[PDB]
Amino acid sequence: IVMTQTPLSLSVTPGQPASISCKSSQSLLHSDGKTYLYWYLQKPGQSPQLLIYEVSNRLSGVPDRFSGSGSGTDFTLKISRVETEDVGVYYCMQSIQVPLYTFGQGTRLEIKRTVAAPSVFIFPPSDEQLKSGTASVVCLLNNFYPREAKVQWKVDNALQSGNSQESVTEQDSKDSTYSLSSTLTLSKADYEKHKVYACEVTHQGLSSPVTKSFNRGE
Amino acid sequence: QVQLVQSGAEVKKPGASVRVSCKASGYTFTSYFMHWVRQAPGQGLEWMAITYPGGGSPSYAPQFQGRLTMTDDTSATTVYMDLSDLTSKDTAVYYCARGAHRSIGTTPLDSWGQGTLVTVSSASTKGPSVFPLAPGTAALGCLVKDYFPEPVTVSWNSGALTSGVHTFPAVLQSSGLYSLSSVVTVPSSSLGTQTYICNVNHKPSNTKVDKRVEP
Repeated sequence: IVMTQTPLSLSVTPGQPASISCKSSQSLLHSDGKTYLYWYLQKPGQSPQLLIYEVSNRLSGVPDRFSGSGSGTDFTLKISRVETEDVGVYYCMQSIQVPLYTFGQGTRLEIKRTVAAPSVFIFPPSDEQLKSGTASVVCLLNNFYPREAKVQWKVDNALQSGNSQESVTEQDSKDSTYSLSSTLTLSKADYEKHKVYACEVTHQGLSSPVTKSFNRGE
Repeated sequence: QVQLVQSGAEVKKPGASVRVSCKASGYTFTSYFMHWVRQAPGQGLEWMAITYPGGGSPSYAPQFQGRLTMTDDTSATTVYMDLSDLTSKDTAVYYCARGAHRSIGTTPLDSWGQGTLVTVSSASTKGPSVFPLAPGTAALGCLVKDYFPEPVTVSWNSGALTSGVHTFPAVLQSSGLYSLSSVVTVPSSSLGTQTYICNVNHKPSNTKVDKRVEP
């Protein structure tokens, strides 16, 4: 049994309602009216918490802006009015038959806000790190929305690929923005063979891609 | 009041086995099902196993290929998991969770332990190197590089500096060591007088480092 959640990510202006769907590959209706589909919310850094069980039953203490529905294969979790505490990952879970229980892949709920372009910064490797034989060049995109963004590393105007990793913060509770840091790694030898290190950023709030660069050695 | 208190984080090499325990209290231990669920970093929940204490025959999600055993000790009101033949696919937070009353059903899962991180890697425990990220608004920060395993925490100026701070999720490098950055934006005017120190704590290696970040 496969559960397919939709959408993968949902942005809601606060106070607006929200809908999350979970579709099962076969009916979860146990031959008794009970349908074995539950909903959990997991907030960042926390364990999951039960929201809805057996299709539509609200767990004890769950606020009544939450509800669930669905009778066999199509299930929906609905929030009357999205308070901002509701941000997180929602999982459906089916338990029709032991030991074949499964979870959906999760839908991420985020706060919708106005478009905000990244503020970009680039950091050379420190002299201290260079002494050890590797160079980390770090690019920072501060406080942007929406989440989707593209960082392109260029060394002497040659497009880099395969030598960087990035990660993204959770949505900031105050301004609903994201931040992203990309690390380009090379050996000290490779680092010292080039001049201009450049971070090229593509975001919806930027009419043209912003590039931040430096010449190695100031 | 239900409590589910799990044992502490584990580090294992590929091929090993890991045991995680969950001490339950506040209810009749033998009248509820118990579950194990795990979550690999940044991934979804995966249901693993279920039993009921004192006379249960546990059952296991089939993808564990028989590597997973669940047991319970009713006189200690504790449930255990043992996961053998570990690989890096098993790096995850492992959760114990109370299921339904035995007269109601197996699910839902109404109470959850705090989670136990198990890291499976050939890497050995190692504190980070901390390098400066040197700067009308200045960004500065610390690159916390080449540590193992997770987690690390970072503060700025002993916690007095919280506004503008972003500490990013760690990335797992091809070396098998982690690296993360923590940054803060400050007024460019303050760079001359204000001191900025990142306080990094890597409890797995018993390491605390302070790094002053200068222009």
